[PDB]
Amino acid sequence: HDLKPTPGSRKDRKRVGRGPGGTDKTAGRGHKGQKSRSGAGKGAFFEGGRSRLIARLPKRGFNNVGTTYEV
Amino acid sequence: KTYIPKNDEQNWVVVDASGVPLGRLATLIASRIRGKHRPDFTPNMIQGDFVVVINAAQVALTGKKLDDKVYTRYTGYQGGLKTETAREALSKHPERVIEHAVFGMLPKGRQGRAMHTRLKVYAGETHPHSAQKPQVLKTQPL
Amino acid sequence: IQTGGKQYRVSEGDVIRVESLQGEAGDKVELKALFVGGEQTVFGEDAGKYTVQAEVVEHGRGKKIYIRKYKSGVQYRRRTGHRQNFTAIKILGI
Amino acid sequence: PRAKTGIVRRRRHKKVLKRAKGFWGSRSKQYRNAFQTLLNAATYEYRDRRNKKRDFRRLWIQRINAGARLHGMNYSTFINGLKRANIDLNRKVLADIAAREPEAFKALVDASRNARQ
Amino acid sequence: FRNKKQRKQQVKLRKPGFAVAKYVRMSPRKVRLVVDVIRGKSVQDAEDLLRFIPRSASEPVAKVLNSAKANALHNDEMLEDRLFVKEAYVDAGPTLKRLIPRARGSANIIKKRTSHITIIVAEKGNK
Amino acid sequence: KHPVPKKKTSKSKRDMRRSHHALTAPNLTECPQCHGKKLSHHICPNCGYYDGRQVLA
RNA sequence: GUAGGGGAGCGUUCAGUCCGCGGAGAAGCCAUACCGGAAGGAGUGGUGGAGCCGACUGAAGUGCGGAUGCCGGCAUGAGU
RNA sequence: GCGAGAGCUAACUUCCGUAGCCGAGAGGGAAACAACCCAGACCAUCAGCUAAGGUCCCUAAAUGAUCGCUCAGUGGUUAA
RNA sequence: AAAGGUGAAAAGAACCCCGGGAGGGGAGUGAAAGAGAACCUGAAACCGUGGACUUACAAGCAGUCAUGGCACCUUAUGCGUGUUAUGGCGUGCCUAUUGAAGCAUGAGCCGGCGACUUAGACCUGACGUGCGAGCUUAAGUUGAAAAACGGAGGCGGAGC
Ligand SMILES: [Mg+2]
Ligand SMILES: [Mg+2]
Ligand SMILES: [Mg+2]
Ligand SMILES: [Mg+2]
Ligand SMILES: [Mg+2]
Ligand SMILES: [Mg+2]
Ligand SMILES: [Mg+2]
Ligand SMILES: [Mg+2]
Ligand SMILES: [Mg+2]
Ligand SMILES: [Mg+2]
Ligand SMILES: [Mg+2]
Ligand SMILES: [Mg+2]
Ligand SMILES: [Mg+2]
Ligand SMILES: [Mg+2]
Ligand SMILES: [Mg+2]
Ligand SMILES: [Mg+2]
Ligand SMILES: [Mg+2]
Ligand SMILES: [Mg+2]
Ligand SMILES: [Mg+2]
Ligand SMILES: [Mg+2]
Ligand SMILES: [Mg+2]
Ligand SMILES: [Mg+2]
Ligand SMILES: [Mg+2]
Ligand SMILES: [Mg+2]
Ligand SMILES: [Mg+2]
Ligand SMILES: [Mg+2]
Ligand SMILES: [Mg+2]
Ligand SMILES: [Mg+2]
Ligand SMILES: [Mg+2]
Ligand SMILES: [Mg+2]
Ligand SMILES: [Mg+2]
Ligand SMILES: [Mg+2]
Repeated sequence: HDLKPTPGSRKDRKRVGRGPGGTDKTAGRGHKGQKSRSGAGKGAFFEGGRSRLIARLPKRGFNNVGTTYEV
Repeated sequence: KTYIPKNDEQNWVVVDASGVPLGRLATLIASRIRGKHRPDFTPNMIQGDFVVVINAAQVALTGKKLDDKVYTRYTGYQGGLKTETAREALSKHPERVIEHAVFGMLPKGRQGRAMHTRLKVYAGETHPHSAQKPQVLKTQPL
Repeated sequence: IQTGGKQYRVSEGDVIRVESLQGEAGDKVELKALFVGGEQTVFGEDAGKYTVQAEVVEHGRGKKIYIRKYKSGVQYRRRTGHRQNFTAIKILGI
Repeated sequence: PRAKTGIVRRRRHKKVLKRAKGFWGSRSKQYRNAFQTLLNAATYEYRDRRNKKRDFRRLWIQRINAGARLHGMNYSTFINGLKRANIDLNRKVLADIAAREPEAFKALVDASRNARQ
Repeated sequence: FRNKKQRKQQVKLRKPGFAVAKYVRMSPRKVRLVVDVIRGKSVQDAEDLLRFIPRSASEPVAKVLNSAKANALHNDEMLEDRLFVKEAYVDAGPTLKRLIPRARGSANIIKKRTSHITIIVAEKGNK
Repeated sequence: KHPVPKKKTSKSKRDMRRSHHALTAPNLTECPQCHGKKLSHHICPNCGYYDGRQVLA
């Protein structure tokens, strides 16, 4: 029981909600939005509705493995 | 801290309204009633003096007003909003003009209402309060 | 008879709390008058010469008060505590 | 491990209900109306602190105005001739002089007027 | 004394002039209505007034006034010809809930209030 | 149709309503014979005495 | 000062550990004008009848006025 | 408010531009009044000077001073 | 579906009292019946009895703040506490909004339950730590009121 933890080596988490202190309401989320919603999937490469840079671009070459040399 | 007094006295006067504009005598008396001339003045006490008005019959109203000056007394009843010229009310019952005036110039809460009573209104030069020995107040702006 | 803002009015011999004057249990503080605490009456520079003395009496954390604020519709509610530090002073007027 | 409110809520609540007394109907007895009543009460406390600072000032003023006028002076003229002869009195005190101390107010008057002309 | 426990040991509670109609099948407010006339009156008076009050709760109320007078004279050695109604009141019992059908499908919780009627008799003298 | 009350009523008014429901006390007298207590203009219930006897003891 | 990011902390339980209390009375509950910058926390008095406070550290089902929220109790409407 | 367009040199109108304000702004004023005029509230004070705006009574403060106007209650709502 | 608790032990209340009873008031047992079988604590809404101060010319988001009255004196005779009269002042809360007292949403009241979490030996960051051109194990094995072993693989090492 003697001991103690390194200053700054354990940060107490965030429990969002709970008071006006505090993170009132909303929970970081603001007012409405698709973001507002308890639901998975959005995701991360989903820009706009749209068509992505990702698929707007030239697929060059292919994929060979090969012998790779150890430095 | 600041000095809250105690209401002894009960002090009386005689405003002679003979030949004075209504509004003016109206505020002179309204003020003597409210109390504001009492340096020990106090806002939740009705310190003010008692005012006896004589000759409310012979008040001065500046023309043409008494032929223009309406008084509107609504009655609850449709076609109620009845009228009255200042000369009408004056020949009828003049203390109800003076009363009416002074009463717009006093607070409209529990107090003010109660203060009304500190007004004694007559006409000619006669009052029945000779027992109250009223101090003949004047007409100035001081 | 003023003292950190507030004027005062003393007769002779009494308490009066003011604010954080310096020293501890029984210094000896003195102030220049604006007005005669009684007889004959004199005022101003004609009465600065006439002064008063007054010995300290105590150091003080006064009676509690809270500072609460509110604005509707925002969730703006603020709650703080406060005590104003005063010094107690015994009047010994010249 | 689970941790019921157990106790805390009753605590918070009572706190409010003990602030909450003298209050007319439900206000003094149901939590929600109580705490609520107190939100507004908050507003009124804050403002009315500075406010009373105004109101008293008003009171002192009307008493002095009176005083002045009791001889022949205006408030404004008295107080101005009491700025002129530099008689740097608080006005709270001036009220005090005015209503509890007669002949003193008399002198302060004669002074202000002198310095005025 | 010292301990609460010691006081418990020593004293015991005696109830002077008191009796209790427990669990009586009548609504509080009704029964109060009778009882408001008993209170503070020459205890025999109460026996008479309670013969000519025409409400239903006259009788359980009177029953409890004889009990009190009884308990007051016997168990407490008091003075009949100076005994009176020091206290009287009633509060709620466990109210007795049953269903009534109504128009169409709806139903209803109808509550048969009970009453704890209670009188305290006493000695009334002026000096 | 179907008028209901707008707001729940207070303990205060409600008990100002009840302000009259207060029972009036039988104004009684003692009955010259058997000696219980009779209602004025009725039969003293114990004996049966209105001036001689009627309903019986 | 709204959404928002940042900073320091108050309380709840379970847990490791120490200080330690308790039938001359634990927790819980009830009253109050004390203390802390605030979450809060102490003093004493009445309740109760067998358990518990405090410090440091760890882990959370960890703080409710709202959701026409859920369970339960009791009010209004009504002596209608 | 100033710039323009669509409108009917209509709108608590709409679509741009531009400054400030409310939004997210309490305080005084404009009777009342998100936007307007003054002004950006770290606590305490029964302390003092000012801003816009005011100073017969309600309601703090000149029923002020001098040179005038209108007599119509204009003031206290419009035009050829 | 909701359902739990007398006491240490039934020693479970002979017996007298009002009542048909129910219920209670004694007694007697017990440490306690401030445990008596509607039997541990007994919060709050909610209903009542008594008492203080108040209230029948008054206009109100029910508060605030100032003063007077009356009352009380166990953190308590002063910055008092309870209550009150008179004054000034003052548009419930939440959510939703360009803008809410809103005649816009929600809700009878009080309890109690009620919502930003967990997993992966994934990703990327901030704080910290241990070794540091080096850093590290996983499955498992053995022991296990403890942990140690386990290089198989992982990350760094050079880009284009
Ligand atoms: Mg945060
Ligand atoms: Mg929302
Ligand atoms: Mg949106
Ligand atoms: Mg508001
Ligand atoms: Mg100021
Ligand atoms: Mg014994
Ligand atoms: Mg059917
Ligand atoms: Mg522990
Ligand atoms: Mg525990
Ligand atoms: Mg709820
Ligand atoms: Mg509804
Ligand atoms: Mg009826
Ligand atoms: Mg009806
Ligand atoms: Mg009917
Ligand atoms: Mg639009
Ligand atoms: Mg917005
Ligand atoms: Mg503003
Ligand atoms: Mg404004
Ligand atoms: Mg205003
Ligand atoms: Mg507007
Ligand atoms: Mg100016
Ligand atoms: Mg004035
Ligand atoms: Mg029995
Ligand atoms: Mg009462
Ligand atoms: Mg009247
Ligand atoms: Mg009255
Ligand atoms: Mg909310
Ligand atoms: Mg809208
Ligand atoms: Mg409404
Ligand atoms: Mg609504
Ligand atoms: Mg909607
Ligand atoms: Mg690192």
